[PDB]
Amino acid sequence: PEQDSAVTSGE
Amino acid sequence: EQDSAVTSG
Amino acid sequence: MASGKVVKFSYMWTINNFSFCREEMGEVIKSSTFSSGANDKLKWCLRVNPKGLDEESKDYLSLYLLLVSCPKSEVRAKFKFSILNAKGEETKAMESQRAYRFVQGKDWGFKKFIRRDFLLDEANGLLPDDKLTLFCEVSVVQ
Amino acid sequence: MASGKVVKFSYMWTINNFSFCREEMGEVIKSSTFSSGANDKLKWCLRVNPKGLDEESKDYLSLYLLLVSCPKSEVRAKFKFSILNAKGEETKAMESQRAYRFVQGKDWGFKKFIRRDFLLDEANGLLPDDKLTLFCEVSVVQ
Repeated sequence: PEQDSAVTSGE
Repeated sequence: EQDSAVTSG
Repeated sequence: MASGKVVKFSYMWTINNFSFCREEMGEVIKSSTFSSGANDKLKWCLRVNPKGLDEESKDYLSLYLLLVSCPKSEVRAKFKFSILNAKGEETKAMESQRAYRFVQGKDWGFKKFIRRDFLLDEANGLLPDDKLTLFCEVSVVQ
Repeated sequence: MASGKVVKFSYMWTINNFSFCREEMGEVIKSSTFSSGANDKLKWCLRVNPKGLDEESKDYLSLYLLLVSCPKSEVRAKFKFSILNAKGEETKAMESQRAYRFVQGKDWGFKKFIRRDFLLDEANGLLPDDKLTLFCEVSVVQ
């Protein structure tokens, strides 16, 4: 868990 | 059918 | 009648003096604008949050691709972000796996792209000479 | 502070009416310009000879990458050329394996890229509706 793959828009 | 060699103009 | 355009491209962004950056949680760095596509009219940039965006991402750098401007109502694009390590290779790559729908002013990206302590740990070679080099490969749907 | 650059790019180029593009623009055909580098400052194009210009290449289409504008002294790049068939796949790919040195006005590529007899035969799927679609991927050494 050094990186998380979830993609989101600018929030 | 295709030649791999590379030349200038 | 012949027409052409750039449909896929990689942008290399280097942020100098990454340690001594003034930004805290929720503050942004924007890259310069880069172009692609018919008539060079797709305009893009990168947005990083060095110390995270919000509470969920306080321990992370957040990384986004922004569509600044475009002529039609949308651009569908896949994207991939990576880091250039000191040994000269791409690491820590993460891709959108499918295409995302971009509108002018919309970004898409990884709020939790990488942990700040991983990035700052000098056994990972990700900050050689305190320079952070990011890569963004963008592939536009035709 | 920070600075960035497009360092790899893929250009897709479509020549309509391939059978008589020689009739419409003669022996050479340059594409429109596409851009890379520091503040979109390298400008490139493709250069096609639909029939090769000597006795060894007369039976071939010749395909080159041209550096048209360069504020810099030089640039080193690797390239790859391929054809987009009607099914949508890349085919007939050939790559420079090493980088070559470009300056303003210089090109590099394949004098014998593909046989006109194979290409013009439309059962092969490379000229849907007499349109040829070329793909050129470029990677500029840093």
